[PDB]
Amino acid sequence: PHRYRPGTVALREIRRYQKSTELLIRKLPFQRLVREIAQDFKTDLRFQSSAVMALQEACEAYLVGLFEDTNLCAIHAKRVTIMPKDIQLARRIRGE
Amino acid sequence: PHRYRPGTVALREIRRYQKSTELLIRKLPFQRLVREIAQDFKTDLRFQSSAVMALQEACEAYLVGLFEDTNLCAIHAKRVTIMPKDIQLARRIRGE
Amino acid sequence: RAKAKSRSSRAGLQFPVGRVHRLLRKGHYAERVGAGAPVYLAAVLEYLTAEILELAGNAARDNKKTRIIPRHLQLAIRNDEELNKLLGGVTIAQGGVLPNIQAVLLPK
Amino acid sequence: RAKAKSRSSRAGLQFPVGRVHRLLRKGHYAERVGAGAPVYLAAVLEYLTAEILELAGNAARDNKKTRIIPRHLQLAIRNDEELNKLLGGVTIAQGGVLPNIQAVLLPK
Amino acid sequence: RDNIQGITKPAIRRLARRGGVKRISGLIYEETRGVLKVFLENVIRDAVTYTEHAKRKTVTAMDVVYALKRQGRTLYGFGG
Amino acid sequence: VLRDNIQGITKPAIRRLARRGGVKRISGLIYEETRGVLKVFLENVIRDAVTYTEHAKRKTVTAMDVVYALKRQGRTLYGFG
Amino acid sequence: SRKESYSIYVYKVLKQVHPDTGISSKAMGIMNSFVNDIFERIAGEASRLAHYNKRSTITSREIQTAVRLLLPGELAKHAVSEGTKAVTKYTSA
Amino acid sequence: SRKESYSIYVYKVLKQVHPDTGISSKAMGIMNSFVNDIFERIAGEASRLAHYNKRSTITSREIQTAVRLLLPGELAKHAVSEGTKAVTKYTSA
Repeated sequence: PHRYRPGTVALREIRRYQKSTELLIRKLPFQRLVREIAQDFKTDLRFQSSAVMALQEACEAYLVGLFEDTNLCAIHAKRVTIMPKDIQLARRIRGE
Repeated sequence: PHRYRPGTVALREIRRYQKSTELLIRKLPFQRLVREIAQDFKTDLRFQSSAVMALQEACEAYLVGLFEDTNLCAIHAKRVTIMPKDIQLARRIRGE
Repeated sequence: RAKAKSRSSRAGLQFPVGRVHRLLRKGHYAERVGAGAPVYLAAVLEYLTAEILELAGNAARDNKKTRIIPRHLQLAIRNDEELNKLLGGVTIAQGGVLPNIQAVLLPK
Repeated sequence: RAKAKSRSSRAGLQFPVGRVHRLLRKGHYAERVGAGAPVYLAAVLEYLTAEILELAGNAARDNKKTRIIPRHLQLAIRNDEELNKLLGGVTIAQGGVLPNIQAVLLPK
Repeated sequence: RDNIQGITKPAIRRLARRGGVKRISGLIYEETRGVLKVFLENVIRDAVTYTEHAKRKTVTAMDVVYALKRQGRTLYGFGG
Repeated sequence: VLRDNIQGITKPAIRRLARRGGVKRISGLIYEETRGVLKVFLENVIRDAVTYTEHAKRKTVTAMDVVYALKRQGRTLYGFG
Repeated sequence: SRKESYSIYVYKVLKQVHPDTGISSKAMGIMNSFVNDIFERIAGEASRLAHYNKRSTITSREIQTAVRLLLPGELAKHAVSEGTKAVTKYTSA
Repeated sequence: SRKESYSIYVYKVLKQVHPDTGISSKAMGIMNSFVNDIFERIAGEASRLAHYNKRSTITSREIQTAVRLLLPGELAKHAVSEGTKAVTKYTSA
């Protein structure tokens, strides 16, 4: 059967997800995680349907931006694979 | 004659200048530069004696911080010589 | 008693001069507000609003659509070198990202 | 007309409660200011002042000096993990940097 | 609890793909989870503080908008 | 008018600043990049300082104008009042 | 309760720039938030500028200076002309 | 005419913490600017909290929440503890 060489599909996916607009995190797992973390500060809290969506949009934007910055640091070392030290360097330089 | 090996004087200067607190740029050449640039916006400007000092302190602290940041991204490439691309990369990641 | 005429009509603006004046008094920004401040601020907001809508509409027309949607606002803001400076710290829901790939990653 | 005594004496504080109260009313933060705000804010400022001065005074003795100078304040701020987070962006003149050399740069 | 495991590997891959990353090392996942957890914790602490000041029991979208606004990032589309 | 003074930021001063930052070895091209960066930095601060000066209708630039200009960018500077 | 918004004004402007084009509800909500954002930034800077000069009244000069300080060069260059023309016409009426 | 600064109160605290040390005018300048900075940050945050809830007055509840938001966890606990202690002494005076 026909088989694509390594990386052809990665580029196709890159184009697909750069052209799309939908959310990428599963709604239920995120909602359960939010309800779990909030329990340490105050018990029996309640959340409106739009608050979880606002938190999801902010978190997704933050991670996308951090990955964009990490990609520059990876190319600078003449590597292609991103590694934890690259994230650590980007975060240190950003002053987080 | 007598002659030290490469780098020992550099290290001695590093240990010296991190202990001291004086200014490193000449006061008068800098005052001329400040009166040079300000004239492009308005003529006959005057500067209080302390304003030039405030600008010099801000500029020196800024260059020192930029070089400190540049050094981290320089070591990451397994090099010891800093080069222009390190400054350009640091400024790009800082978002300015 | 003369027939009432809106201040917006006198200035020729569309935005509400009265609402901006009310907001300036209620925000406690200062104890006194001059009569010219709200007209100037309304004019600036009207200029900036139309400046953004024009770019959005041109993008929408290129996309062969008739209704403006958030995607068109994102493409409009991120392609202008001056709007991108004023709105660098703002995130738009469902805006996505601009297509971009590093040349080193493309195949030989 | 009873004999007057300062509010700071009643509360047991060193900072001027009257002056802080005046500054709040003149800042237009709100149309009304409660009685407890100035005593609380004065106590907080006095606490933070004492912590900074205490750390600077301890740093002075470590250099056998008897008078505080900007270098001592810089050393006091940059050596505390709590103070450094609140004052991370502030620049202090004549403070200089802390001594630090990467181990990779030291001789083998 | 195990709820942190709900952010499966494919979701992280999709996020990395949107950022243009072509090849990803297998250790990036635990670091990404650690980075996300501290961000969520930071935002929720502020949101819950605003909720508690109002004597409410339900957390509304405005409280999240103000938390993000204080951290220095502004969110458009949910209110305010 | 001064046709050119930015040449007056000498190579030794730049080396000394890099030394305070812990830089051990410096490439020969760093000097012109550093001059360009410093000039770009100074223009942005001076434009605002002059803007406040003109708004006040004064003719003398004052330390406070620089303090406020620096504050707007988030670089509050302590020591000059 | 009743909630105020600029939605009708945003629609009038859109109809003047593109009569055949329409706008979805999400875009209306975004524009309605963006207007309040810029309003708070300009009013904030005007407030700081008033206290440093010991003045008790905000005037058009404060708005003009705040606009020149916040917006980049070309945008400010056009906006200042728009405001000057608007105030001149209003006063002439 | 007559200016106003916190140099006296800073000196009183200094002589209470360390009665044998003095302070240079250069350090006094930094201590004077530090107080104006934190004062402005807290009053700003308290005003925003009061406006969002549609309240006309600023009370100790606003100050306590602002303190919990601006200061880190360890500084906040102590500051709030002694702030409430001071308020209790004042109200009981």
